[PDB]
Amino acid sequence: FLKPRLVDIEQVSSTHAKVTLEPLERGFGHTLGNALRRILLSSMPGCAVTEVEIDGVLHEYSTKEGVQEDILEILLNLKGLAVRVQGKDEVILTLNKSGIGPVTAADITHDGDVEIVKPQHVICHLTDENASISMRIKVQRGRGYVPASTRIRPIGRLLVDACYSPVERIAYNVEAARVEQRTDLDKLVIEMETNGTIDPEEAIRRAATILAEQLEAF
Amino acid sequence: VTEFLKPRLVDIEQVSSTHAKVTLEPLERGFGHTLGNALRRILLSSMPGCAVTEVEIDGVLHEYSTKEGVQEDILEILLNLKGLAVRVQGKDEVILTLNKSGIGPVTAADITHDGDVEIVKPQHVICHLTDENASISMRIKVQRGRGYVPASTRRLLVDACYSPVERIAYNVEAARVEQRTDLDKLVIEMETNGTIDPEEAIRRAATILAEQLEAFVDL
Amino acid sequence: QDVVLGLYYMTRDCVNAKGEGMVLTGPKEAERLYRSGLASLHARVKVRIT
Amino acid sequence: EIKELLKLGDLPTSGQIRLYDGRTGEQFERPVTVGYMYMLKLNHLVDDKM
Amino acid sequence: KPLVGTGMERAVAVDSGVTAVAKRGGVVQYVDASRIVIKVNEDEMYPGEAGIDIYNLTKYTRSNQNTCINQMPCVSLGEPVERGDVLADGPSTDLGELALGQNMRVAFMPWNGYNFEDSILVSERVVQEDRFTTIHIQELACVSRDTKLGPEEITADIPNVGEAALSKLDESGIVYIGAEVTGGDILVGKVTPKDSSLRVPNGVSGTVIDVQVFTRDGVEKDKRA
Repeated sequence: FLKPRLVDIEQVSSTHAKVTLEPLERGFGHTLGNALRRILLSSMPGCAVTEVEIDGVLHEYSTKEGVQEDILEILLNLKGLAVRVQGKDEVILTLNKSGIGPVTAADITHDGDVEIVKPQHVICHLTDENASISMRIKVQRGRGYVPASTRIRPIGRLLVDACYSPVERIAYNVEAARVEQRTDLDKLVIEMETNGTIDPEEAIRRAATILAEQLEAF
Repeated sequence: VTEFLKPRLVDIEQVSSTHAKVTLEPLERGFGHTLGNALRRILLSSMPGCAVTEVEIDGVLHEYSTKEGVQEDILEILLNLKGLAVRVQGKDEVILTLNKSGIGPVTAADITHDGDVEIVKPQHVICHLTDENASISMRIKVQRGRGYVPASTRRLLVDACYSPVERIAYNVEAARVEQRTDLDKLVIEMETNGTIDPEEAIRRAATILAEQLEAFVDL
Repeated sequence: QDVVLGLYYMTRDCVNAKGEGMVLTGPKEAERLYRSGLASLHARVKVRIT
Repeated sequence: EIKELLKLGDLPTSGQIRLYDGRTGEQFERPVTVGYMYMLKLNHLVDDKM
Repeated sequence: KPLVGTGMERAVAVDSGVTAVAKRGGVVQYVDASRIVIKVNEDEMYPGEAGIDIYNLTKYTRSNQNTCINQMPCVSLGEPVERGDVLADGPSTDLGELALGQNMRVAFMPWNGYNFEDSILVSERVVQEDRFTTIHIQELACVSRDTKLGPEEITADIPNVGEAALSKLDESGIVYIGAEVTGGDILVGKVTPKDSSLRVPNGVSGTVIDVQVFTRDGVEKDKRA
């Protein structure tokens, strides 16, 4: 029984990459591909915005003078934000911005071990010469999908439906491997598409570790 | 964040031997199908074992033929040899002999022992004889392999059921821990040919799967 | 309207298969061959059934 | 015209593509119809009826 | 928007009245989340009383069927707009085009009986993306009628009830605008002359977005009013 190894990782784009596992025995390619795909799509750790506290906003069903978008749209945009806080498991971000122009995700005054992977992510559009926003964004790590209506306080805290899942689209492919003198050896190419907040090799290793831990019962 | 509900084998309750039925719970949401399908795919077509590969009977040279004094057909002889579950030691392939004469059944107990080769079901009937002059002697070749190799893929050719399993079929149903809403409950049903225990085959398949995920694991 | 469609697609035959001329030793062998992908669900084989 | 517009992309003209099973990882043994249908949400909500 | 339409979506969107359609063409001088100001062109500007025209959008408000009708702008700052083109998308409108649903990637196949007779099997991504999540604004009224044995009050002290249910109430007995009240919480604390306070109906959460107090001329006022 030959055992696979991570022999190639092609970072084709910023977000999506293509790892390669070889050599695989006949039949093990589809088994490993499907198991790793399901584990990656179901159980990968990620960071997501959980609670937002805008300054003059009481609830998500209101509007602020100066912005072109409702507060609910701002919460949706913050839900679609990718962040890679390194060491901690909970970080309170901060955003101050004024003047006419878009409020991009680069305007977040992130600390040292917090990395915004898509600075061009538009949050809201300020449309007034003298009008500023101030939101204390909260980011914390997790797993899976946790809606705001099921977790567990003041009248200014806006809970956001958090989606702790870096991956978006996992596709595997099984094709024949080019061994020097051997046949019936496949090659797995897990083409994964994250949002940039996780390494591909780290994701594959985490999926394999989770599968091994689940097999540890017997 | 990295914690998961570790399952534990609640019961390994057994129907009549080599028909164990294992159920482990509670799995995380979606892991029941992963574990069940991976274990089933490994147990089915990737498993070391020994099975009858080819057989030469002196009185025949064609699958659609017959020998006087043989109650069954050659196809039924091949079918009986397919179900001939055997266990072979370190030798990779041996040749057994089945010289037999006289009216009566031809059981697996009339095969030459040859030492290391051992039949797990000596009561397995292979042929039936109805004539005094019916002298049947075959050279059954058993070879070590993995999974199922049909005769159509590759001097009578017999399908080789190397894997000791005979029917493996999981079933994932709903289970709940004290508060959590949706979990899984893997229920594995396996029947083997008698050369291995089903609970032993489960841990064999788990070892085989776990050895694959050892070069890219976090230790 | 769905179980009948499943049982009609299952219990049906076309004149070809992944393996058609093979002769099986029982229903468990047929299920093992279908699941392992070595035989189509609409083969025309000879199974030994009690 | 629908088939020509399908040809304009890279999709098959028959409208049916190949789908693999999500959990078992093996293909459905027939081309299935996949496309973007405009589903609505009628306001017969279950929590307004329980 | 519907990917497959008929071309009459725009006519229904414009002619229904839910979309703030520009009266005179010009240049968007200032677009806010609650208003749009159009700098009318010199061609269409009258000699007297010319000025400009302001379109005050209708934000989150309750409709007849307890749905949420809320206009939002579909134009940008300093963008030329003509006469009779949409400026604010109404409820279920996408750039002046009647859009009553979401484009769903469907597959026609039996899936283990979960679409047995007429059922639909919906992926978890659909509820993760809040595609079919809808807002349902509903009102609750607490009329205080001066019955026998004396009139009623809306004071914030409720007998036989602890302070857990009275935490969200203010000193005037009404609930704060923005409170994330659930089923069974006190909204307006009303006491009859001997507790009949207005409570959220069971099984529905929510968020108080508006409180309106109408007082009969003769009752002085309350501090929340």
